[PDB]
Amino acid sequence: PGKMDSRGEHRQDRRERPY
Amino acid sequence: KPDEQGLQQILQLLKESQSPDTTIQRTVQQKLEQLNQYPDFNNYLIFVLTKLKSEDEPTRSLSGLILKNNVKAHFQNFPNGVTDFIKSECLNNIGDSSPLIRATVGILITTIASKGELQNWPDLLPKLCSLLDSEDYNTCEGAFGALQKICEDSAEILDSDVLDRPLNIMIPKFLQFFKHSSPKIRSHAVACVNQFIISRTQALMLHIDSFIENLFALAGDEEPEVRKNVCRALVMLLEVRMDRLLPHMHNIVEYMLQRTQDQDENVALEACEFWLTLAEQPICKDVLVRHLPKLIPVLVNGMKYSDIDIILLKSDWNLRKCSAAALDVLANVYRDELLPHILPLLKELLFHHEWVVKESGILVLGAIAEGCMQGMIPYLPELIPHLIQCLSDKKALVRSITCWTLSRYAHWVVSQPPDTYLKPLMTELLKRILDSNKRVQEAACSAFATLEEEACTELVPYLAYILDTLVFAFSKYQHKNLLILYDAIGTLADSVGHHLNKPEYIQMLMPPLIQKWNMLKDEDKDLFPLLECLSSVATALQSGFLPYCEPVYQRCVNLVQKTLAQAMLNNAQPDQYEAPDKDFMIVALDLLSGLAEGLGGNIEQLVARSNILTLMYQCMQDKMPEVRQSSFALLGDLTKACFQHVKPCIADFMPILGTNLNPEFISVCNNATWAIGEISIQMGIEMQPYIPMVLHQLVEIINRPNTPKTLLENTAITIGRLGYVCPQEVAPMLQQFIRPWCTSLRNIRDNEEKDSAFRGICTMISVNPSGVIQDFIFFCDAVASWINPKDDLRDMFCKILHGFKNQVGDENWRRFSDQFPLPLKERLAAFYGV
Repeated sequence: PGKMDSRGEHRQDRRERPY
Repeated sequence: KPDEQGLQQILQLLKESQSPDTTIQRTVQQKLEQLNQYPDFNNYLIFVLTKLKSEDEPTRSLSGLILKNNVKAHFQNFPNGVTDFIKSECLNNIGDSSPLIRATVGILITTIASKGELQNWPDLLPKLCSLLDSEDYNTCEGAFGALQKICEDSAEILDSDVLDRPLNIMIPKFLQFFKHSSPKIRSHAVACVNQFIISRTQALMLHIDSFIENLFALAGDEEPEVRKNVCRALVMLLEVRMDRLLPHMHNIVEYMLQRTQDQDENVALEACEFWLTLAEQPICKDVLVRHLPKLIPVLVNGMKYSDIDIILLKSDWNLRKCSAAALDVLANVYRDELLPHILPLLKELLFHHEWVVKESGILVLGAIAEGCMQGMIPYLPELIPHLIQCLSDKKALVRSITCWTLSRYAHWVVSQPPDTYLKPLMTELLKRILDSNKRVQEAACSAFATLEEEACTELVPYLAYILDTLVFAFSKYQHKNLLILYDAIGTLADSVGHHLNKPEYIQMLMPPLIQKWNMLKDEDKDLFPLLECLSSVATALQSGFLPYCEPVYQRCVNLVQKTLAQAMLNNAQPDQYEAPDKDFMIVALDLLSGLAEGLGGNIEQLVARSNILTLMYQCMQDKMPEVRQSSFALLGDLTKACFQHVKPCIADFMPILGTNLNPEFISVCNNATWAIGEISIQMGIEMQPYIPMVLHQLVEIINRPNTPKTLLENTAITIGRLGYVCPQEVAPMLQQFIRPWCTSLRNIRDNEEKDSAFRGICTMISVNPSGVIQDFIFFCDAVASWINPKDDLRDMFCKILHGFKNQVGDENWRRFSDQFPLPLKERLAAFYGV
């Protein structure tokens, strides 16, 4: 029940993926 | 129009324009630049291009392209009847013997319609459509090329009524040319029509039957451009209109299954799309019966690297990515039901001696991981140790894809005993981070970040080891990967938390971070991973971050300041000045909130010197929700850290918080409620004047379905806090809430939050005991989560519970107590009794 970061998601979108 | 002296000058200038040596062409580059602002010159350009047959194709075409650039830049300037002369010359020459002349003319028309504007050439479209009917093939083709380019460029302008309604004439016109003799022409026709499908533009929709019929009639066209366009047509149609496709469905998927195997990989891509789109539809299972068994192998076959890529390696959407995507989606549709189809394939691919095959197999494994996870569990104990072995594979593409697929099984890996899977996996992944190949570096780094996200605090024992490799990467990294490395580090910080703070760890980690920090410009997007990384490092390091804070604090506030300044400038002179890219603001506010937390109370010396709140006041009012969100987060963090600097601003801030609840934006609503909650505590009874802006809304929220967990928890917390400072309003509302309040708060760990919130529910209950009676169960059960209350809280609970007991009568207290689950009824007597 703190603030919502949205940062880990940004990190995800930048991650390498094959497709 | 004139000629005959300056004409020679243009001819000579164009002659020098194409010359072998740089000197001459730079001189004429200057001459061109200077002359480019005069209209008469342009008249000469179009004149040379269209009207002068004496000159060679290249020269005329060059005249035309230079003219084209002259439109591209400062077309708005030059005066009408010139522009009209150009237009006319273009439209009369649209069909032309020379393919080169025809192309130039095309780009001219195209660029004039895009630039000057569509409305500003009123008669264009009707003219082109009249040209379609021409007996001269070349005019037909040039007009169609123009129309296609125009449709691609502006669909939205065309479907609007600003043009009147062109599509109403054009679409039916286009459909008549599906039947044309020339493949280029048919291609153009279906290409044009395709722009308007997703729009569901009236013209097409009313003609949909005609469309689909002509589409079918074209199905077997030899020409790959036509097949490809037909395939696009069917994919989009599938998306927008399920109905008119339904009756023909089986034949259609029969066709698409064939196109997917097509010799020409473009057709094949455009077809393969169809499965991606079909897997989104609810009727997918029903349609794909009896084609499925073939479809899967076909997809698994397209998933190996095409030969060209195998050569290039050893960037963009290709047959392999589309196939893989479609397989992932499908595996999510059919879930465990897919496994009988995949397993045999995997059995032959996974262990294969040809690395392309093996690779495609590992890819398959990764792709089906999400949807098939449950069914795949039995086979993991064999497979995972096999993949860990593959990371050591001689071929790089194998190593990378292995990193990814393992990453997709990460959860199962951490759920098992650490020494059998997790530990080896991490050792080998760490090894692979340092891989001599960049693709493997990126893949391994990403995978490892994924793993860190999945196993948190499980990493702790290995922390030193990890850092050892991570920081070393700072030396080996080319800066494309360096970003992935930052994300890895931020994720490490987020996962291991306070375990991250030790002098040697900080000495090891900080210098290289600070290094890349100093050397990055405030204008560079690469700041995003770097500050998002620090933001997490700081929240992790806490007090240990003190040495590095001042410079980073300053830089963030500067970033936020400049972006705001730029936004206003842009707002004032949007033509002269370009909009700011608010991401910098967002990242900067993030880092700031990141120092505010974990540095807390030590930012005071810094905030006291800052306009930071003056800026935040603007951020909260920003139209972009992410900004508002980061801003309210910051508000909460400051509210905690140093309240003195906030208190002035609470008068203006609150109304803003009150109009930012709005649950349609979850993150905003959440950060704002949390912030409010943090305000009340520091504000004591002074919060009195405004509850009323927040309350009704907060109650509407906590009672709303279907509201994400965290938002509800935060809501209940801040409501509890509100009732704790100002029970007089607030508390005489209950049973409007407290069913949700309790059901939510009962699932939360014991801590400062919900300590506040529960103290608040108590001081609220003293005031309006009547409201909590209807459901007192929820409150008992809530008091019962509570492993370790603070003694005061405990005593409160005692007074309340006993009060109820004596109030309602004993024994029929017990008729009430009889519906208590065992653990509840027992704990109530244990801690409180009862």
